[PDB]
Amino acid sequence: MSPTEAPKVRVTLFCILVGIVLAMTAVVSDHWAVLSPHCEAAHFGLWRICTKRGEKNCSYFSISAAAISVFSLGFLIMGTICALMAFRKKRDYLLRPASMFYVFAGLCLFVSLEVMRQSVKRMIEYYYSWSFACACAAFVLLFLGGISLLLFSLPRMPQNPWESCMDAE
Amino acid sequence: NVAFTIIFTLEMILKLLAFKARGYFGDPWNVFDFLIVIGSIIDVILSE
Repeated sequence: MSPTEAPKVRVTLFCILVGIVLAMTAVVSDHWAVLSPHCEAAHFGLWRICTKRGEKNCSYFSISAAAISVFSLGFLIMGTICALMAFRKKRDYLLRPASMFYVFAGLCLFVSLEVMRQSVKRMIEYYYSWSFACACAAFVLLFLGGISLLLFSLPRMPQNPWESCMDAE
Repeated sequence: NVAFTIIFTLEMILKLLAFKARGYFGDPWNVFDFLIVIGSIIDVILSE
């Protein structure tokens, strides 16, 4: 009840539910590399890679950055299963490991950010107005909310010589 | 790096069996021990 009915844990969990799609924005958007030779502009992503002159042409090809984000989706499933059943059946400990996978969700995203910065670093400018600031918001969401979700279900620093973490109720 | 990671995994599967989950996530060193076992696996897989 008291870990799972509190307003600080339900504001937090819905804020998890927002940025779960912000990565899913970035998983099918291809926008956070803007090449500019001057035309030969390109629009890189995680699957699609799109050279525009109009003649919009998006295609495929840096395969490290895809496989990591499978576990940024594989954890993101497995993070949600525990969190869903942690409301029924009077289990509330289970809210703690679901916070773990959400941290390791965004940490797989931060990997795939920098690798698609290394698909830029070897490859004329770099510019972003959509994907970089959403995926480096989804990282900034998921890493920060799960840690907050983690702190809100661990009990407290005991403050007094009789209290103990894990004490009855 | 792989050889130790399997061992501290296998202390964590055992410490799930004995306490049956509800009692494992009650002691907050084990919550930290769960955190280390996961990120140590991702150390192996992302390296290879």
